[PDB]
Amino acid sequence: AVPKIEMNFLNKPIVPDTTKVISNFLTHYLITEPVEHVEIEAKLGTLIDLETQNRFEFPVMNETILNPEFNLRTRFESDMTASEHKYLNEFLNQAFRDSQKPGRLPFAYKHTKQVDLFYETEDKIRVSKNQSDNQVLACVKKRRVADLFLYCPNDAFDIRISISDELPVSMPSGNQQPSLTRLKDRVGYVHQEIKIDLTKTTQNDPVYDTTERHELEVEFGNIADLRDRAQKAKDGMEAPLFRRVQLFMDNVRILRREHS
Amino acid sequence: AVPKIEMNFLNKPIVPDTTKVISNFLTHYLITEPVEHVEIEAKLGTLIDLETQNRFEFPVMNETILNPEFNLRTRFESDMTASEHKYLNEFLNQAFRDSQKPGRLPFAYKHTKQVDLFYETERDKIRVSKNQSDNQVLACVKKRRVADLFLYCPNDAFDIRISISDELPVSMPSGNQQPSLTRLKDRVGYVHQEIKIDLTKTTQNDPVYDTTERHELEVEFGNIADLRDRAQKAKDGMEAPLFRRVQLFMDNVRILRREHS
Repeated sequence: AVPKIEMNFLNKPIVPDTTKVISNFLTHYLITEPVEHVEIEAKLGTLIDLETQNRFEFPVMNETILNPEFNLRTRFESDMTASEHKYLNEFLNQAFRDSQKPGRLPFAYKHTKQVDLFYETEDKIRVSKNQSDNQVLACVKKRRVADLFLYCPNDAFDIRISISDELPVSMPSGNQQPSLTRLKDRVGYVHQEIKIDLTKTTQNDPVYDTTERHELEVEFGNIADLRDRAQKAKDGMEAPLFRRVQLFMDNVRILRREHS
Repeated sequence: AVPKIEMNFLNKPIVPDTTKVISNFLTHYLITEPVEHVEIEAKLGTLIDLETQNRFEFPVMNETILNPEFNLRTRFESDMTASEHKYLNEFLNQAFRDSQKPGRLPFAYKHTKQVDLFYETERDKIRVSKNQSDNQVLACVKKRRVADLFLYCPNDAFDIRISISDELPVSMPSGNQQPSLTRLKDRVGYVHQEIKIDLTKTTQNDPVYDTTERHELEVEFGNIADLRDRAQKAKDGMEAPLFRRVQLFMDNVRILRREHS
């Protein structure tokens, strides 16, 4: 009853620093100082050095989590070229098809075309409706809680891990006009309750030409369960939280590395 | 054949950046421009910023491999404290005893007590290694540093240096020539899955200053030929067997590095 290979001389699952740090990060805003309507999402983009106004440069060789004291010195563009976006789009569709094979855990697909309306308050209230029948999908007030920035010198994309609060508020008055209106094309892939959204947003302006920004983000689709796992981590047993984070971050790594 | 969970949405093994960088680093000195008589060793220690003259500090929150440009403005100290060495020694002994349990892959144990004599050449030194007991010559080599990878570890008490060396075997020095330096070297070696972990005490002397014995812990590849073969496959496309080996290597390095009182 002896194995062929052991993963280490302890024959134990070892967790890298990256996973532990992100795990403690989430646990702080899941259990320690709880966010009532939390939204955890990692976005692909470029990290910008505020001094050079170009992509952040650091003498490192691997995926690196910066200290929060560097957040004040950098900026994060959540944008992406149409070419990069399409390349990721095709890759994901291929992965989607392969997951339909026998023995695989299937991908879920959901394509939405919706309108975002922003209303002033008495910060803004965001209202989401379908472009087709104008039925209200959601009406929230989003608050930025905390951010974790990952510099990725080996890839074409850096990553921002954001924690937010989507406070559900009532529909604004029927006579108030939206401050801003933007169309959004959202291609959502779901695998193991982990969400992968390809978002395409057209922005109109009274002066500038219309621009269309491209985004990709990975999101936890089961907050209640992630909360439960993070609870145990706070208690003592932190294995299921580590695995969930590791799975989350590994999906992120795959997408990030996917560039022409 | 529906499983409960998958490692990722690709259902394929995903290798982190660190393993990939280190693998490429090894491949460059095993296949691309092969160092002859190569010795791959990773030492726990302390990365020193030459400017601050203290331990390197970085606004990062995880294991970080430095660019090469830093190697000329930082230095490394492989010497740790005796209490740290003892703490690691006891930890390895328990891991040793646990690996003998049924179902596990056994540790191997090897404790050597040797003497290192250093002679001059015309520029490095020639190292002659002999046992203390029978005073029999074990090795006679000219060692040359070739390349270094530095891993800053802000969460642990130890940093990591991965060095590549040319350990050229040479002729024994002239019998009537005396050693320039003489030091005793106690070594406790553990071997698991052909990965060598060596605890080392080295007592030394000095004409002027009172000196002490230093303490070191290093991790080394057992079968250097197998590491070459895997690296050859990786260069030819199939990188998986090299990755698993480097992963296993670094994981063992991780465990020891995180072991501190």
